[PDB]
Amino acid sequence: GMTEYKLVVVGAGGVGKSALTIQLIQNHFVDEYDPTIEDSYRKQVVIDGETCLLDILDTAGQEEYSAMRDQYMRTGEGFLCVFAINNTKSFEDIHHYREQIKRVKDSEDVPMVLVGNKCDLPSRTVDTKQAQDLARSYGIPFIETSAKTRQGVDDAFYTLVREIRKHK
Amino acid sequence: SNTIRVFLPNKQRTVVNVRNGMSLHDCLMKALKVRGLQPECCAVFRLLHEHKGKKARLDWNTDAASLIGEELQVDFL
Ligand SMILES: Nc1nc2c(ncn2[C@@H]2O[C@H](COP(=O)(O)OP(=O)(O)NP(=O)(O)O)[C@@H](O)[C@H]2O)c(=O)[nH]1
Ligand SMILES: [Cl-]
Ligand SMILES: [Cl-]
Ligand SMILES: [Cl-]
Ligand SMILES: [Mg+2]
Repeated sequence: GMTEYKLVVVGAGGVGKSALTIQLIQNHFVDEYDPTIEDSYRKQVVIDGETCLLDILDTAGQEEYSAMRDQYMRTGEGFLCVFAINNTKSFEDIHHYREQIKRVKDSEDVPMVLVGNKCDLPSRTVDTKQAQDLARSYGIPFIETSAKTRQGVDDAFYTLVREIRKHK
Repeated sequence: SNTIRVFLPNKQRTVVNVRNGMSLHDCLMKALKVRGLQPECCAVFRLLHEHKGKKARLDWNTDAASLIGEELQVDFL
């Protein structure tokens, strides 16, 4: 890719950051839960007619490894802020992750997309209105995803790239 | 807990968990496959703690449990 974009995936443990990333990179769903300490990926993709080199920085949800997360966040240009639609604390903690981004980037003006993952599950407990209101409160897009079915995966990452372009 | 840090081709990085009975090949297979990397095309080295000696070329059958706490480099052959 000519244009390189540094994308950071953040959010609470277990919400599906790595499964989303692996669906983007390799079109495969991981059903195991292997907690991340640090993982980075490169993927070339055409987005809006531009050949893009995406650096995907997939971070730990476990706060024990937040020092490593912060090193990845400092290099990133845009952030996928992921919660799971069956974990209300992960949704509430989007505020924590946004505050971390503001702290590490020393800026309140950072490209961000809200992602509500695991939408294939039954008995969803974080409803669409809650999620859209939270995204609205920060002026950011909200994308529903399922890493299992691949629904929304490209839209989530491509929307973040578009947000970075807007910001540039 | 029991992990290995691995520097990968194309500026990528992973930290892998080690489970009982894993060779180095087994331990890195997922991380390589997701990134389109075939282990047969790669060299793996154990990075040292001092600069006097040479980084140690590893066999794919090295037991991953013997490498816990180390940093490795995977490079294209
Ligand atoms: N049904 C379903 N399961 C999912 C989905 N995304 C992830 N999972 C499952 O949820 C578990 C955790 O996924 P994972 O991607 O490891 O989450 P993570 O946010 O990267 N965890 P960590 O912060 O520890 O690195 C795995 O068992 C995975 O299969 C999804 O969209 N639907
Ligand atoms: Cl291409
Ligand atoms: Cl750490
Ligand atoms: Cl808005
Ligand atoms: Mg993960």
